[PDB]
Amino acid sequence: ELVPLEKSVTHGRGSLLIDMGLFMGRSFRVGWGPNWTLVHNGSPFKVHMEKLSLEQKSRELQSYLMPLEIELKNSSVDRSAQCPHFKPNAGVAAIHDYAGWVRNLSNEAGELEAVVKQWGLTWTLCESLWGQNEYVRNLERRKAFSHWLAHTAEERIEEEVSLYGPERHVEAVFSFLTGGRISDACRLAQKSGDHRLSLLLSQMVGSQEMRELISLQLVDWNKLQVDHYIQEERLRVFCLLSGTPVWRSSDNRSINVCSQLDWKRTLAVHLWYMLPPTATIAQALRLYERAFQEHGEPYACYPLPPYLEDCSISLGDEPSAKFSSLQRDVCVHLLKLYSERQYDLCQLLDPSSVTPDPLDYRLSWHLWMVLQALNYTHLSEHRQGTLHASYAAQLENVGLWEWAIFVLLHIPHPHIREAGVRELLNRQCVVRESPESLAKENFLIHRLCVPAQWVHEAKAIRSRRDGDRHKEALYLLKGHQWNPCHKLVTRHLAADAVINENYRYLQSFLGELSNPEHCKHIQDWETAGKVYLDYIRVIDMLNLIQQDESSGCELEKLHTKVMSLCKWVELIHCYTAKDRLAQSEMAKRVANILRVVLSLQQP
Amino acid sequence: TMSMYPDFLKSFLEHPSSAVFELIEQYEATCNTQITLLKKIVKRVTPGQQKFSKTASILWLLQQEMVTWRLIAALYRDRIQSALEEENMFEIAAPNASEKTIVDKLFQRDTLVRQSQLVVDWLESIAKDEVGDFSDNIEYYAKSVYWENTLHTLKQDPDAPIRQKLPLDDLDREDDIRLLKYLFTLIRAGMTDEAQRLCKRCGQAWRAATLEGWKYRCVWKTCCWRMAEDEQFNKYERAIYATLSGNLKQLLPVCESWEDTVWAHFKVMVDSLVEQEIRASIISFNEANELPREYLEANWTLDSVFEELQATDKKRVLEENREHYHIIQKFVILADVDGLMDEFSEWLSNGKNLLLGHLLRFMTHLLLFFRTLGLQAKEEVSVEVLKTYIQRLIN
Amino acid sequence: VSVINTVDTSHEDMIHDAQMDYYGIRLATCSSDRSVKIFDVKNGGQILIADLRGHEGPVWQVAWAHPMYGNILASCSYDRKVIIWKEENGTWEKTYEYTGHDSSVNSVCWAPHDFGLLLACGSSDGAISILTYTGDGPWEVKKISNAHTIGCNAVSWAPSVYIKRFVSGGCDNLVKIWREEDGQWKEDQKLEAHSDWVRDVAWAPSIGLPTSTIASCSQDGRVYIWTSDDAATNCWTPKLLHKFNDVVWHVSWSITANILAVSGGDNKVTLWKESVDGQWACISDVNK
Amino acid sequence: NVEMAYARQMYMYNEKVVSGHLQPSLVDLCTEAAERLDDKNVSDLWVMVKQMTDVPLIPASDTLKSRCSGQMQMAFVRQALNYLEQSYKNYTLISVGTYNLVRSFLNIRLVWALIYYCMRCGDLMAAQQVVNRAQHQLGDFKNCFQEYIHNKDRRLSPTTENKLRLHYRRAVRADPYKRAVYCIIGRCDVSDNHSEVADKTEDYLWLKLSQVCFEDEANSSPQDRLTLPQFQKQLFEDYGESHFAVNQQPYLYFQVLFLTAQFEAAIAFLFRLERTRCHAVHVALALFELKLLLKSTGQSAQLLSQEPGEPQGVRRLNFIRLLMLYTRKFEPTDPRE
Repeated sequence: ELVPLEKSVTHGRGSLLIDMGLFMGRSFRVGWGPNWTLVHNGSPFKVHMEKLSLEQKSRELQSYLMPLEIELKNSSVDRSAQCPHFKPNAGVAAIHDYAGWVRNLSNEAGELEAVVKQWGLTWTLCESLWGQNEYVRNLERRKAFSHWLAHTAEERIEEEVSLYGPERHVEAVFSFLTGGRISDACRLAQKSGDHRLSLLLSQMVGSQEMRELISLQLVDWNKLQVDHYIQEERLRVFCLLSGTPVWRSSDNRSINVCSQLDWKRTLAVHLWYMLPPTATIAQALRLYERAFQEHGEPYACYPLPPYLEDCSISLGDEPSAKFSSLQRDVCVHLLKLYSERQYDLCQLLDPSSVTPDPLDYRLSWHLWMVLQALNYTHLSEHRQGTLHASYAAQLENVGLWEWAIFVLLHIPHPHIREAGVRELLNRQCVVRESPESLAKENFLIHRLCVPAQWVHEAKAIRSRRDGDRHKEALYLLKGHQWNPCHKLVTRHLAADAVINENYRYLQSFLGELSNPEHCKHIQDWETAGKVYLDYIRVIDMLNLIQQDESSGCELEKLHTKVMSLCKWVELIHCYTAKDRLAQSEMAKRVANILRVVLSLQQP
Repeated sequence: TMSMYPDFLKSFLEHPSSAVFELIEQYEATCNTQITLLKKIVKRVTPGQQKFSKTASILWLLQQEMVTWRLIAALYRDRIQSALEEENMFEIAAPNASEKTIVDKLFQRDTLVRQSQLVVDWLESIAKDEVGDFSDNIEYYAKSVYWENTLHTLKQDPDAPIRQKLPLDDLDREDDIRLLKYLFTLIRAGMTDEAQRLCKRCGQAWRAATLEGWKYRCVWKTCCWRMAEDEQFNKYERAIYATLSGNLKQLLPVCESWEDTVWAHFKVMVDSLVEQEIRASIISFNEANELPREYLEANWTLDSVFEELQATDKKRVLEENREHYHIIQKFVILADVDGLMDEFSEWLSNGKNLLLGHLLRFMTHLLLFFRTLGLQAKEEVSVEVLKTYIQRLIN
Repeated sequence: VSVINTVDTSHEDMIHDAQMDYYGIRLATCSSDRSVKIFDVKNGGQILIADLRGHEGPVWQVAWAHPMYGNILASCSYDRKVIIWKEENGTWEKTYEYTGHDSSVNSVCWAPHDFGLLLACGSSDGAISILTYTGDGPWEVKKISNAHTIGCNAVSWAPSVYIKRFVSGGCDNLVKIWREEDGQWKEDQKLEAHSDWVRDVAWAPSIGLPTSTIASCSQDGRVYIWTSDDAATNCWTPKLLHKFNDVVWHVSWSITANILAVSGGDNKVTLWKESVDGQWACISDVNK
Repeated sequence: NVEMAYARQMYMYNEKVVSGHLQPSLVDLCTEAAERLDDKNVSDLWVMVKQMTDVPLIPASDTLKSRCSGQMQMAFVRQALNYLEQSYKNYTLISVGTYNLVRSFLNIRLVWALIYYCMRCGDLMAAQQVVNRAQHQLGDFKNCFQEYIHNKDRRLSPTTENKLRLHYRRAVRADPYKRAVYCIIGRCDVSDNHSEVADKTEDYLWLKLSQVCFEDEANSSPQDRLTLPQFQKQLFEDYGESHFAVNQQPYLYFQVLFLTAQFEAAIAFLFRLERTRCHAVHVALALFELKLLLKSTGQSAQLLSQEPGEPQGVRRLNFIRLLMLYTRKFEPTDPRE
């Protein structure tokens, strides 16, 4: 075993500069390889090697499948250049497509992870704003957002109420009010008797002024030094309907109504109770923001990611110096972008915001696609490329194919994109054709428009490094290679076929390379190619013509050709032993044929 | 600058008062002045160098028009201008007539070969050269003598290292690399006495020696071929020797343009026909062809020279081949030019040559010279080309 | 994270470096026992296929070449000899032995297949030799003398984007980028930030990115990230990753997602990935 | 995109300017969007803009004359040299406190070294510290440095500067730091770039600025004096951009011109820079709103037109044609812009 810990003498001589390198040989760093494979060092004691991949909840194939399929169904192909350019369709109700997918998931998502609910929340908020009479439109958006807020808190509110046991107007009523469901809240308030609310459901009208008069009465009571010996937080709840989020009373008590509420509910309360029934979302957002930014107490709660909430950083005497490094949930930034065009898209699109690990990028990528489709492209080319690459890498880590190809193809740079996809193909392509491989190839060719010639070129690279001649040559056939193919066949296949009497194959290959342009470009084409072609053709024609009444013109042609063939057999160059044998065989055969031809002509 | 129509029109017009000779003269002069004015203002920045490269490539169209002009002019003048008329006096010879006179007979005799020789002459006339006093070619390799660094090390001809392997020194090795680069440049350009002036003012024993002969001789050439075949000599020098021998190395011939490798293959055809010519004119001795096969006595014909020069090492069609102005001058030299005129006129009609702002007017002026000097190209092609050019230039 | 087959190298000393092939079917390994061993790890089975002993001193680095040129394996060494092995019909033989160096050759890195079959050799004599196989004939050698004042520790080529460029780091505290201009290798840039000897420099295989990234580990421990947004501008900006207390040895980028693997003298490998905002964050700590 | 960030900046600035509230900060707003937007070119260039242009104004109804009154050059050199020293020391903290970073940096490249480190970190205090440290054998250099630190613009006595000139001509002509200090302080070796320590282009230019004598001292010898016309002329015409490496000049030569006060020249070059169209527009608009751009009369005329009778070389650029072309870019979607 390597010595446990000798780090003194050898360290002093390790700082020596005569051969610091030789003294620093003990070192090692072998990093990566294809598909994130990690090589490393460390009963024999030597070196070990283990894989490396994204193992966090590594079993979700179906989801990948569904949204990826939806994306392809919504994308357009532009084959203007050699490398196609896929572009998303501009705002084709993609947000609706995503919500449907989330609902389909919800059928069997009762027993899934927490990331599912995070994503659901994110997408539905995106829908309630940017989903897409100005006043009427704003009011409808407000109603939808209210529905979302109520729905997302519904479960929590129901759990809380069950815990209350005998209800208390101090807490029970607070929870009901912030979570809506006023129709059931009235049933809960029957202990004292309250049906003016039924009278309200009948005519939803003048609520503003009613509540304002209630507030006036309350503030009169407050200034009159009364309304003090009543229940402590009953007064807290009265201040809520009044419209004061923080009340400093005569006893110097800081009555914070906004306390015990998570950031979302705090903003919601500001929208309905504190602000008038006719208001714009932006103003409310800004007010809430200033609320936790102090004035004067910070009565609102900081927008925290759903996973970082547990341990709100201990703001011991210095809260601000930490807030300037803490992230905020995607929803806030979505609202800000919905209002104005001055914000860092990069912060908004950070994997950590939704899921702690920095390796999951599905949501981020789909959100970037939606943002591109909403005419919001402030993102720099560098970051776009980085995102695409990381997503493709995650895909490859699991083991995906054409979808990573499509992600690569959204990069708006022709050469770079093409090279990337080519490299990807070469590394993953398998020479052994399988049902799955064939399916993938068909997909690529019939959906993403790629060539089978490129597929065969990939196969030929593999079958050249360590592969066999047969497969290499087959793949080169359809790969439109002239010089290399020519060389290959002349050296090995040719003589083998001569001695195995298989010329039909040799001839197909050689004639496909004899076409006007091909023959022009192929080097040494004239020499060897012509030689072999002539041999085969001469045999065949001799046989046929002898049987077919020996046509004289064809006989003359054969004579000319055989003379030319003699002229070339002598010039055959020898580099190997097979060349000699083949040469001799050909010479013998041609001499016999020549004799037969002379016999059938002159005599 | 946009008025490149006016100069061509004024030349064809004053030549419509004048001869064909001054016509082609003014055409080449105009193309030259045009490219030169183009390169007048081409300013580069580290990035701006890329745009200036695009501009020099664009003006390289005017460059190729200038080259096609000079080539077509000299070739047509040799074809049609009376300079082909003389007695068989240069082709008179006897048994005691020297190889000089046998070569004179070949030179007055062979039309195709002499045309190929003029072709090589054009290859050399269009010369790209590294400067003497401004390039490390010899401006830095102007030492008192060659291998002065090696000599100093030893203290502390090409026969020398060929015999003794390891000794050589790297400073002089690099100096010789740059020198031989200069020499391949200058001689493949054909500035032979200037290359000799270099070999002398530097004093490179092997350079002067290997290249001092004024003109058996077959033995000498076979010997040169064998020495080029030998190892251990520099890249450009190896190519220089193989070429002056009648064989091809690759080291510097790795850097042969379509026209440079054309010079190579045409010189190969001409040298092979020259050797077969002397062999027929048996004047040369038997022991002179000491290594018969190691020299290629047989010649390639013009069409095969062109096919080989066009076929790219990637088993492809050459880019300089697919270029048109080069292809145009090529058909003009190869004398398969009326076919190409028909190809371009039908190209306009099938959807080719349309986009190019020059190629139309180029075809116009070229057919103008061709026909007006001699009635070869037909008036049908003439009218189609002239009318398309007329509509374009009217616009 | 998951543990696959653990190989038994049957070695006698510390394996200084390793490197897998293009398709991940083989693993070369080099030790201080003057022996480069080839391992065929396929479907979880450790099989020693070849043992190549041709060096007089310790072997420092091993580099596999692109598949199209065959199974070419380079191995540098202390004995000033760069030995290029080649596999023909299952048999490994020495095809070329470049002995033109005055001190230990420390690093070998092949060029991208687009450029050709070029190999760069960095030696402790402060010289980089570029070997070039033209297909026919021998190897053309272009030696860049006095590249580094003290010595050269590591070389790495740039991804093909064709301008042939490669980055080299030396014991003179300077990271230098080289560029082939007019057929001659000329010094392009001098990046200065380290206060001590540069141990290893590796150019990121940038995928789909306009920016070019290079990582450099050093003796003092500071790992710097050099980035140039535009190749033309050649303005390189460094960014400190983390100052490790112990000497960092080598750095390696992942082919697909650009994740830097850093190894220090503390016998641990720390993986670093850049976030969208820009800050580099460690994702895992794989100790020996 | 980045156009859109600059856009939101513009819309906010315009709404504030219209509603008449307290002045919005174009310069800091650009630098701040750059703080957020992870474009190191944006961050460095906008911080450089604010940090070289954050000098005292002087409207005085004279734009070019106020920008060319020698005190404008003095304040320019102040902000520029201090920012350069600060960036050098903020890089030095990598080789690393201040003196520790400076020494470890003398080793990153590998008492005059410590005093030169104080010069390049902007610390006359550390300079005087190392001064009183090595005042044993150097003598009157401590006193000349003390007078330099007592005169706020680092302006030596004329007799002292003549003494420094003759001194560097006598002895330091063959210690490079001593030669550099004596020459830049006594306005000596003005022709000599002192390439022994001059390894940076901007540092060399700041040494020439420290060599620049701005006054009409008819008793100042002919060649050991640097005038602004000579310096800027050799810098713009004679130095050229193809020498200053137009590659890195997207951050470098524009910077040299904007710090040597070739305002419309830097604006022209960075307007020719594609990725710097909106940037050049923003910088030039900031300056012209400060009334700092000397404008040209004819709009159709070339981007830079020189008036007849104008101080030879002072560049007048058509802001009309410039911003008109810059708005013809995004006119097709953002007529709001």
